Amino acid sequence: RTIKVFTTVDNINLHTQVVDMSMTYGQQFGPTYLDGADVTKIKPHNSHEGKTFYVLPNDDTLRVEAFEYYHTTDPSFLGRYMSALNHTKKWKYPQVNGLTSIKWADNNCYLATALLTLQQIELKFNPPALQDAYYRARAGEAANFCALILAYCNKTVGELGDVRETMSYLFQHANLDSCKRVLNVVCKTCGQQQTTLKGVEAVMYMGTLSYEQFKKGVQIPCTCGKQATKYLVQQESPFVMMSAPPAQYELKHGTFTCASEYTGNYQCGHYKHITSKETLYCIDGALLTKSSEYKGPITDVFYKENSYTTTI
Amino acid sequence: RTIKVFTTVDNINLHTQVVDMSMTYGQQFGPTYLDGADVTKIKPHNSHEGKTFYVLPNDDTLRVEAFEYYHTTDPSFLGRYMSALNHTKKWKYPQVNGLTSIKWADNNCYLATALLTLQQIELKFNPPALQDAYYRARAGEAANFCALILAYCNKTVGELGDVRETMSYLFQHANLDSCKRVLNVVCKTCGQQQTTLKGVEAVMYMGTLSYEQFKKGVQIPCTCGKQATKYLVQQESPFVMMSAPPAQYELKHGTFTCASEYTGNYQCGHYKHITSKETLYCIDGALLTKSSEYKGPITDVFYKENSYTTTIKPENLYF
Ligand SMILES: [Cl-]
Ligand SMILES: [Zn+2]
Repeated sequence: RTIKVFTTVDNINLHTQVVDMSMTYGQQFGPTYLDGADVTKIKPHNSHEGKTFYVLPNDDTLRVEAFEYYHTTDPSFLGRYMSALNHTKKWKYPQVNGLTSIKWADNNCYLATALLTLQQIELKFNPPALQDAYYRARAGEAANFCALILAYCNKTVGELGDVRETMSYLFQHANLDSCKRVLNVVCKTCGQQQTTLKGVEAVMYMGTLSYEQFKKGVQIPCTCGKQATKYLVQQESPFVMMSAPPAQYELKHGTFTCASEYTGNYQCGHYKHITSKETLYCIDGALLTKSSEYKGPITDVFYKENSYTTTI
Repeated sequence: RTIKVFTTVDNINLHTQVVDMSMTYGQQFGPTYLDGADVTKIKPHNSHEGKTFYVLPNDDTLRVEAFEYYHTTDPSFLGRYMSALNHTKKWKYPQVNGLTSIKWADNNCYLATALLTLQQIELKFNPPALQDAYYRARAGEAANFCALILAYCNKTVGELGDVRETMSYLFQHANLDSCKRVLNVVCKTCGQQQTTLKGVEAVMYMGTLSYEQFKKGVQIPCTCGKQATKYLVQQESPFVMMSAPPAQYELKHGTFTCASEYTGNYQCGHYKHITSKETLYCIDGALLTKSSEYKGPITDVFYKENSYTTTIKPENLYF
């Protein structure tokens, strides 16, 4: 009438639990999962002896273990993660030019170019759940990592994601504390004004795709009301993310790390990934295409960096 | 000869230009608009001097200004926004019971009840374009606000629209991040199954018009012969939107804030706005009608809210 099972929220700290065989797992634990499979509606079987089941945090011990692994206090995070994992566990994660991509399914193209981008930039995540899942994503088992991204971004499978918003969500769970960016906006109604940015804001800019033009100076509307020019004074980061509203942009080999292109119907479009190696490669899910240059509606371009100091 | 004019993409940053009267505006600016009207193939007049013209974001600086004002990156937005403005500026926006409505034109009835609804629920738009246009609409100048709605929804003037679909796009451009909804699904085999929604999904529901029935519990499908009950556990929002397919529904004074009624089918129909004050007012364009109760094919009901926590104990759910 009883079996011994183990319940967990992080698959690290296991918890011995006795369950009645006449009552389902849902009546005893609430929502319960056995390796991504929903077993809430199922009564415990003989073959479930000693197996490990995923459950939701419903006491002090499970909530603190879920907080130390996922770095979140959201009580619904694990459920939204299990809901996405039920789909991401079915996706194909082929190795494309040494990078782990995703075959297209349920508008996951923004997740693919984000996953392909993360494998080319230096970035260390703070939540242990994100670190462990990314390491496995490198090996072609990205089901846990994609379900975590969807949970952290609070997006469901099938929704159109934004690469810039997605990376921004991931950067806020990454160790970018030591990153620093120094900017200076020149004009005439103000003259000069220098600001310093730290963390996530130091590695992202919206308005220009060219990292070189960001150093030469871009024109922005300043509240002063003049022909204001913003230029990069100092950059201390392992990478930079340049983003802009989509227009026709020319990518050349060796001048960047990787980029993202957005095409199709704008409300519900499609993302592609362009990476720079010995030449330019376009990764569209599992499809690989190589060319010397690339012309298209680019939205995000990533560049490598260590320490920049302007000479102007 | 030459005249001086201003170009812009947001009507905030005005870029001075000198145009020759021998060539069209298109040859000098690209696609150009004057208060919504396409003047691309029109040559400048002497009376055009000093006027402000809309152009398409054809450089990086213009695309930055459009994104900071409209909060969109769709390159087709400004053109579609101007195409609608050339129609919405000719609409009449009457004031009905202290609320700005719209006179019937181009099937704008769905825009009218949405506009009247936005004047009664606590909502804060993120794009500065929507904030500015809303405040002008509250006064009586809703041409820009209506044109922005059509552009943000990818609907053209004349097309019959959906209020529930329209509010979704507008809520998507509003700060609903501190809005939370906790639900509970109770199946005899599944036990309890709680879920938490945030943002737009925390203030919209499709299945029932009654906020009380949502709290009492509604029947949702589990299998072809087995159903389960879903009820609201926790709601943190200034309002909620209860939507359901059109059905005869008794609206009573004091139980709701405002509601939308729809007569017709998928292909063609008409919207009316019901609002609760000291009594029920049916606003149909410029028409005003007063009645104690109201029965009709209601499709959307809006309720005020601040913080709600259920008093249901799940073991007693079916009592
Ligand atoms: Cl109408
Ligand atoms: Zn109508």
